[PDB]
Amino acid sequence: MMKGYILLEKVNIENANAFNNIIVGIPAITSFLGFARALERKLNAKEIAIRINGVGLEFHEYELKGYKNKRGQYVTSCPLPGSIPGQNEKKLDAHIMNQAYIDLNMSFLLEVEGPHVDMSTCKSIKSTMETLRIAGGIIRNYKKIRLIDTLADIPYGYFLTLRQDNLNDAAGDDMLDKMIHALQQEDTLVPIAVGFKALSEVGHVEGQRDPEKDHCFVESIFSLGGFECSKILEDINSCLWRYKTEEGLYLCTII
Amino acid sequence: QVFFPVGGSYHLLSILPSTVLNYEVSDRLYRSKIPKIRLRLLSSNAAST
DNA sequence: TGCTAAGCGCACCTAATTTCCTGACGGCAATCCGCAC
DNA sequence: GTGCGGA
RNA sequence: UUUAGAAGGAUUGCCGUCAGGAAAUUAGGUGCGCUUAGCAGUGUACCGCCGGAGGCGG
Repeated sequence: MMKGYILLEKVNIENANAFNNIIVGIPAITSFLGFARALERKLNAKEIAIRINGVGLEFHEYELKGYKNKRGQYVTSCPLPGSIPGQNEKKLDAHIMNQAYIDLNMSFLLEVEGPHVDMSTCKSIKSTMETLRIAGGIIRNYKKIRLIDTLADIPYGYFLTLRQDNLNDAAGDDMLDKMIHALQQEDTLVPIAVGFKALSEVGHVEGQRDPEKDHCFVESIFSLGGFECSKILEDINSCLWRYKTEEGLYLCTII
Repeated sequence: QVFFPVGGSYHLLSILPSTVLNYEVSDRLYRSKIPKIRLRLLSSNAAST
């Protein structure tokens, strides 16, 4: 019954997950969209009807936990492991698996659709964001939660957008060769993770987190992305990530 | 195990990593100039496990 | 509390050659493995 | 509470 | 309802000895800065006076 835009401005996230089996860097888009969905689910239990249908991701600064060597390469750092459940839980030294962590400052543009979208909604989002996480990281501080109307009320930064056309129109003989060639031609693009693909059928197995839902075994899928500034942008709708679900595919796309 | 919204409800998804894809990114990046990172956290005994 | 309005700021040509750039010794010890018997 | 088994 | 949920990297330390940068030079020709104006704005406020602080006379 009404539609608007809410901006979450300059949020500090400390120690967010940065490993997706072929990528070390920016976290996957599904974590940010799940943060938006978790905020939606927590606002609807306080009897405040709202629906978040699109999120835009803006970047201001980053820091990867580690250091840069003299040759210009990164060496990651991980915390010291503690007690882990299993057969060797009573030991003093535990195992070291594969992990990576990142630090971010970002801003979020949320498209909300509900019966009322005033500043009391902004106060409720301010009261409901001090009990949530982004990726697996904690929120130290935010600056201000406010409503926006046009492109000129947005702070300066660089947004992330999908560039699937630059991947389907390149090289050949397999998709990974297209990925490597497209990354060698234009140097301002990054590989990102954009959702999941099925590896089995839907059913019920033993050992689930919730034993009353449907279950599928999945694999992560990867695509290409790029950065555009906030003063060279056309429309709000061309930087908003949304959910899309086919049969066997769970994705995140910019229509 | 994570949740994913499918049409008014949710699906529970268990993610399994790919072993063959990890072997082919590393071979095809040893002879290339795009930025890359080497992870040196897994030992020999834990790899056999 | 006031302190100007207009225009413009070159055309040429060049920027050196030689010789060489060290010999030694060394660069840590500890720990980070599930599973079937 | 042991010892195996690879790169 | 986020590749979910958890984590102490620690202690110690002698970089040192020696030394020749060096020789030669041509920066040169030309040239219109320039038409107008009131230091004004008011150019600054003095003695008192009772009161005791607070208020009018010249």
